[PDB]
Amino acid sequence: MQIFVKTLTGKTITLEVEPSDTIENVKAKIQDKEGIPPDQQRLIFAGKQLEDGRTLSDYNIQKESTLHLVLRLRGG
Amino acid sequence: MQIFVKTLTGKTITLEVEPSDTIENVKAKIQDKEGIPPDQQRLIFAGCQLEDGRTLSDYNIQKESTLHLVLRLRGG
Repeated sequence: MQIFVKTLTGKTITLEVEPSDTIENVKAKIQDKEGIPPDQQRLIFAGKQLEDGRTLSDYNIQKESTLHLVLRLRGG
Repeated sequence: MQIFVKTLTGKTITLEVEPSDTIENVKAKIQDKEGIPPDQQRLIFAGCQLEDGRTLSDYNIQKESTLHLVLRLRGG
């Protein structure tokens, strides 16, 4: 299924995901496409930060859902 | 100075802050106004999560800047 991943800075990523994908697996897909290390990524749905070991299914993420991506950078 | 704090769910909070305020002190102001515990709050500027012990000055937060607020909820 297609989901959108949007930064708060004006970039939309489209991903093909499975409902059984963990949030960490989605971060790996974002690294594959955009080169951002999973350790720096924080994914958000419905205003809440998502936990790495839960699945898209666990969070009721449906086709065409939008996740937001923000970074946790150690340097800044 | 005035800043905006916006959720990703359609709520804008206006705060009066000082540039020497820590990010934790801003979370305390959000708790005072909205009743959200600081421990659940994550504040974001320019697509990056902000660190509790740094100041608005440290992050170049200017008058009329917008921070985003997301929650880290242990249960959901």
